[PDB]
Amino acid sequence: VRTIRIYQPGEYQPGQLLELSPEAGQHVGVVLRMEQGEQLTLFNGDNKEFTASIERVKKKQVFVRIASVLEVNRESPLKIHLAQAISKGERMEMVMQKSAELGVACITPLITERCQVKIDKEKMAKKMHQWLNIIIGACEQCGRNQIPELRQPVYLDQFVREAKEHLKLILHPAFSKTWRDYPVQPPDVALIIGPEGGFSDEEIRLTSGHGFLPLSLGPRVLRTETAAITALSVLQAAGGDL
Amino acid sequence: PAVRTIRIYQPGEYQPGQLLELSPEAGQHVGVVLRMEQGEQLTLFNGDNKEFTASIERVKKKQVFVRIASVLEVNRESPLKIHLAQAISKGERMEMVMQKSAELGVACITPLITERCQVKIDKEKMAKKMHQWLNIIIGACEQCGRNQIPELRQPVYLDQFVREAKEHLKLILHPAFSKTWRDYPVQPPDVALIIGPEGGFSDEEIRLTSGHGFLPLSLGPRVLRTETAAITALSVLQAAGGDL
Repeated sequence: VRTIRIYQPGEYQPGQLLELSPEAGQHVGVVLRMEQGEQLTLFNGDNKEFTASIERVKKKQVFVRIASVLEVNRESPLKIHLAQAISKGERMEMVMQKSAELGVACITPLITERCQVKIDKEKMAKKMHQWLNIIIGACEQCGRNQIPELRQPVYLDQFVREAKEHLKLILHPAFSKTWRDYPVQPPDVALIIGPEGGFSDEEIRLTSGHGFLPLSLGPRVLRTETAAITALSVLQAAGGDL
Repeated sequence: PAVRTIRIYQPGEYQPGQLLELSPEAGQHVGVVLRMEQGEQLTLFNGDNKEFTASIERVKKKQVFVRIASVLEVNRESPLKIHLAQAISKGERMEMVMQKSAELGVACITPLITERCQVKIDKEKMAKKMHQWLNIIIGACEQCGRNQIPELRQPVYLDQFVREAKEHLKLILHPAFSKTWRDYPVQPPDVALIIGPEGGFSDEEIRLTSGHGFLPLSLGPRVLRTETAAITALSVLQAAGGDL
């Protein structure tokens, strides 16, 4: 039967009593209605799985005893840094969930010329929190024991100037280049996915001038969220662990 | 800056200069949902890889009359014909699979009933789901540029599906003795792909699938949601043997 996986950051060790975070204790004690003696698999984000037993439960307050730890790595050797354009109507929540399932290593929300997002500092902080919770849930579900880094949103110019990945790709139709044209292999790859409206000529000159090379994915127009799934699948199959 | 032309599926054969009253469903979509006005352009397509450049000549309530200006043969189908058999699931996961598999160029889709599916659908509810799923596929072809509609097959149980499958390559997403895409001849003409429910397949089902030549495929060490698995598998298969 399926074990219960719970993300719980910290430096706890076998033998210790641990009080779960309010988020973990809400999940375990309130949502799942778990009781004394039941087993959990905690992971702290460092590719470790901790087997733990529930010692005491009071609503969201859950204390557990750490029994043992095992190194368990389900990360791809190809570390993909996805820069995903934020635009109104495009399903960023799906990208966050599925990119985590597909092993993405780092996610940067991206603001480009043709994105339609209206900037609000308070709205963005709430979205960033919701997206991080979605990523965490996806890691609980899919078995990843490291959480992808979710970086603060940046504009395209900052992203391309600062990218240090060894291969740098952008979903774009120029020259009809495919996976056959690239050596996709570890250590890493940066991937820019733009909004439905694409990139301006000036943005294309900027990305090309910083070493981003275009990647097409077939003759059919993919929704922004489908493009993320498809691009990560293709990259992981080509040079990662699919 | 350029706006992409709205695409609308209308069956039939048409000639330049003809006036077409859109079907009531398409007239509702164009006149009411999209609020399009006289003079605006549309690209109709007929499911047989023809695109009809048209303009709105008259909008009378929800009746939309369009003038066909020109016809162009345009095919955006993959040379690898994938037949996806997707196990039925709770919630609205199937609606997502219908939309995205169409975008990924799937040739044929069969809703699959297997032993470990979480759900049961009565016959009248299944008829409604099949109508809704066809409309999602048509909408996805309008969005993605396919001018041919994937075949949506009637739901069947796993034993019927494996008995009838005649595709040259037959794959099932299952971990036991799995191999990756690199170990299979993913190439035209066609491939049958079984995606089961989250709970997997019984030993007897695997005896049935393997006895009919379905070979086990893996897609990495992380457990994918069923809807993610469908779209990941289609992407990998289209890249390996199709037009990605």
